[PDB]
Amino acid sequence: TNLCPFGEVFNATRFASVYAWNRKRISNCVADYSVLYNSASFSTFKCYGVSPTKLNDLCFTNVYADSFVIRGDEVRQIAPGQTGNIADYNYKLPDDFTGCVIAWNSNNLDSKVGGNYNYLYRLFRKSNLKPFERDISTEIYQAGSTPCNGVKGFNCYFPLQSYGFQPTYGVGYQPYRVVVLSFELPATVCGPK
Amino acid sequence: EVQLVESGGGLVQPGGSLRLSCAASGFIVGWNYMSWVRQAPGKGLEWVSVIYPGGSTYYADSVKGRFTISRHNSKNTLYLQMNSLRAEDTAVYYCAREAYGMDVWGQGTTVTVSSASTKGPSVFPLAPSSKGGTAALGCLVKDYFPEPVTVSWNSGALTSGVHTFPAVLQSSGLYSLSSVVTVPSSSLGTQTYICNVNHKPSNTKVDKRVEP
Amino acid sequence: DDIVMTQSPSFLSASVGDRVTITCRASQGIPSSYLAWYQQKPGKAPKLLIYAASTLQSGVPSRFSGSGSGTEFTLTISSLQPEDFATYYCQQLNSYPPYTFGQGTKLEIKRTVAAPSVFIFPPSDEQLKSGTASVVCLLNNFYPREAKVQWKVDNALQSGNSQESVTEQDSKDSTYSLSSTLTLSKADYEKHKVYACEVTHQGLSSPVTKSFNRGEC
Ligand SMILES: *[C@@H]1O[C@H](CO)[C@@H](O)[C@H](O)[C@H]1NC(C)=O
Repeated sequence: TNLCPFGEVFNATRFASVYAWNRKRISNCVADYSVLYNSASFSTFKCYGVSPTKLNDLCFTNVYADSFVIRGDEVRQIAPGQTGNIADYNYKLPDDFTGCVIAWNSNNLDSKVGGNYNYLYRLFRKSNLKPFERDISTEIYQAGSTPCNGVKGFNCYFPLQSYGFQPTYGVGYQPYRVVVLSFELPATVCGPK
Repeated sequence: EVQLVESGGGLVQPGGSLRLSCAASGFIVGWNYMSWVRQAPGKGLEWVSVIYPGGSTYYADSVKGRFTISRHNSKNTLYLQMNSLRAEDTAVYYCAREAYGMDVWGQGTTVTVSSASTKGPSVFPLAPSSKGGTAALGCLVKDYFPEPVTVSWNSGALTSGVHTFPAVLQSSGLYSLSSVVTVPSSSLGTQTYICNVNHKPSNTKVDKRVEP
Repeated sequence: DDIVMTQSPSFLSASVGDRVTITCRASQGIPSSYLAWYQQKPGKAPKLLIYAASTLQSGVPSRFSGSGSGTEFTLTISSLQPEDFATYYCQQLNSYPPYTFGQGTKLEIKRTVAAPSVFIFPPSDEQLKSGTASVVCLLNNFYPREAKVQWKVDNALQSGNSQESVTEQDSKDSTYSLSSTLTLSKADYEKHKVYACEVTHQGLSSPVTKSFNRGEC
């Protein structure tokens, strides 16, 4: 009951689509960061503002574990100062992001033959997301003067597009699970110290 | 409505600048993925640039740092600013909307980049030589700039058997074109053959008589 | 690294009512929503035919059907019609640029094999006065489009100083016509005697050479 429940986030059997990204608030526990990195089975483990190792002696008030699934090429978009569909309209890290981005290929978990249409991403949006904003709207996108009134058609599109993950895709198009750890500041989540 | 009307293309020297305008009606430019795609003479389609509804802009690798895409919200207009224009940028340029595949295109506008001055052609006779009884005769429309040049035969009276070829850009940067026509051999000694070349850009009309 | 679209064939011959398949291949397995099919007549802008690799764009005839997945996709025109003779492109929309097109496929009219008429044109005296000599070899009313023209100067196979161009398929006999210019300086032209062009085509059992000797009548 002391250790931070990082297995709940990382080892979970199903992840949210990037548009409806998941946030687990983490407070009052100790964070290993040895088990997390040193079991380096992750395709990406980048830490902005903090050394990845020599991190488990520092205390914070709470830490947020955001989790989702994107395609392989889109992992590089999960970083401060990036632009693109995922950064603009699904998940935007702040320009001064202090925390770690961890990502691993999940083709064996999230690709069905014939395509997995569960995982979606927001294709149409008028403005870019504010950092750490979550948009879960399904209202029809109005690309023209004529109002859509919730029907598809010309200038009227459904805002979310499915990844359709097939296991025969290029690795940049295979599913990739992503956990973004943000550290935020009486500090109570600490490392082993 | 629902069109995309372009303008701004023309003639510039290498290192010159243009600004292509693309006016839309039927949708909202700022609310769509708006893209620029070019096509060289005789070549295929190459994507050039894109502006997202949210603002992000992405460019083809061969235009980065020289092209900038923009939009005016009021006039509902997309823009492509082209600086340091290389000769390879010579193409028909189109603006298009991308909903799911590019569904609305524009009529296009022509961008020509060259260091050659406007020049009318010299018209030379491809006279009927030894060449069934079918003779070939034509005109070589050589060393003109810019495109194009129109060719008729016998003031338009002779149209059967005419083949006017697409121009070739030469190493000099000028264009050369051929207009041939096939006639019966017995016709060679009886009827006169004149080719008429109109080159509007340099404003030159040439009538050349072809005979063996 | 990037995705390369490759089309097959590059030229395609068929008749009205024929069934036509154009194939597009990707350098990587890609989502099928990525690619669209466009049609283009000469001197005109592309028209979107298909998107999401099978969805028929509104207003486009039913004879057009898209299919495929992974790395292979197909445009299929079920019953060819006169208005469907054009160039066709596939395109992948990558949701992160670049967007990439196929090389295109020109869909031409099938007719029976026809051999060309071959004519040699020596340089004009008017042009020779100006210090350049341009010989012109003409291939007339041939089919199919594929023909090889080889310039021969004193029986030397000439390369690099020639240029050619082809008319579109003729409106009433569906043939092609080709023109080739060999360009030389005046002095270089006067340094040789025999000027010839050699044509190889399907309708020609042997290559046909049309020649002349400079300064002869
Ligand atoms: C995930 O599960 C494996 C299998 O038991 C375990 O070895 C690993 O430590 C777990 N990771 C986390 C972060 O709990």
